[PDB]
Amino acid sequence: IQFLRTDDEVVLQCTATIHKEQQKLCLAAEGFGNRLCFLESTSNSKNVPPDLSICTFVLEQSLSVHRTLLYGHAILLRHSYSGMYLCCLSTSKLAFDVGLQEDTTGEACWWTIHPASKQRSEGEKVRVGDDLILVSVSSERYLHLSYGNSSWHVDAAFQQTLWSVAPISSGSEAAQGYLIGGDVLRLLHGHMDECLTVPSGEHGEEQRRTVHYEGGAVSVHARSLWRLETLRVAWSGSHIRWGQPFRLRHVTTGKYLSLMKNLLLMDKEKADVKSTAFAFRSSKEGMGTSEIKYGDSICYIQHVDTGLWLTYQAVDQRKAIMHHEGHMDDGLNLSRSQHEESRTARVIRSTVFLFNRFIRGLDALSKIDLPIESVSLSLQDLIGYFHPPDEHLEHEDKQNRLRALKNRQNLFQEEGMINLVLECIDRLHVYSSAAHFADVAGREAGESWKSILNSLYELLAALIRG
Ligand SMILES: [Cl-]
Repeated sequence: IQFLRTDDEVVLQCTATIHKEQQKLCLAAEGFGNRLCFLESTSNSKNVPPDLSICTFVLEQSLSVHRTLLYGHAILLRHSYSGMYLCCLSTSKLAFDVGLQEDTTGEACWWTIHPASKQRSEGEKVRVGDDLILVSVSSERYLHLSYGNSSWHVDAAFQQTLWSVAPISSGSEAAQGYLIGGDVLRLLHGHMDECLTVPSGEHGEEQRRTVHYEGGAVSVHARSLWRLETLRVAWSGSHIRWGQPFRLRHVTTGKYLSLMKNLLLMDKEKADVKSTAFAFRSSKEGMGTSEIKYGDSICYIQHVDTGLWLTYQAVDQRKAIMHHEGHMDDGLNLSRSQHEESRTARVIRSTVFLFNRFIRGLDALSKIDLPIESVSLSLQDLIGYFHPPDEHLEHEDKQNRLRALKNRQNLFQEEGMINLVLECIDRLHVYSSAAHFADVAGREAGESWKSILNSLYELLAALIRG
């Protein structure tokens, strides 16, 4: 019998009917270059890793119209992946869109939580696994599941939907300094000043699939970051314990470490459990108990189905391999990502995915998925992400912004983002004018041609300034 408290992380699931069968869908959002919520499916986890990291929300506040949630309370839900708040938007006949926004002033980001049956009443504690009803303070509409364009989406409507709150992590009970599921980290041979990583971004996607240990500067770059993802939905943000199975997702490429018997990163669609499940071991011989400490624990990675140890091949850069014995100095030292670099790494991966789409759509025009709107909003968010701190800020706020900015520029540059922006610009410069682009790509494309180009130049300037 457990209760929800503020600083708890949850996923919000509703039941939908797909292929004539009941399935649980998680509320999700991305937030980078798109604000609208969508639904993420949790099925076939034995063959395809669910993507919990976009579904995960933190119960930031809970107030009467760490504190225990009560029925009738208004709550503020921070999306973990982006840092923005779930809200009832003022766009969409009588439904509003639901999505993320930065600003929590006003009522739009607040939701009152209500019993699904007479089994609960106003002012009682909300239990883990009670079905909730959520109502928008600003619009009086329910957070709602709707069926539209042969597809399920989330809106705010005057029809109810029941949401289950699955507990993920309970921030009030995370031991600080310990490995928790969903964490973004680096895996180091401390004595060697080396970390687990993949080839740099001057290599093509295929080459980027191979895994090795590398010393020097890469230990502060995006491509050494991995997210540890447990096999569970409920309590997927618990303390990680020795021998507990997980997957390791490479943040920069979005791919999953897998055993073929070579090591190779795989698309989520090929990332089955026998081939991708690993565990930490302390030797080679609810939240639950905290057991693996950042910095201090020496960790050995084992492939679960084979029992083989993740190790290195001595140079006769050390390739990463699996072997039944490995090396006496295999032991991995774990280091937790800062929130800044982790977010920048993710932002880079969405940008590269979206801009590659845009480039392919441009190439297909000259020989369609051409996401003009998302590219427009991506670029405005990226320009905001590189905004110089306003001269009116306090000293410490300014210094802090400037340090973050240098880190953001460095991570972007090292992933090749300057060349990517330059390729977008070259593809757009093939057109003589906005009207010429419109003739080929449509009126809406033509009316964003100049604005997209100006934002790409502005972004480029931000990527190299002092
Ligand atoms: Cl990720």
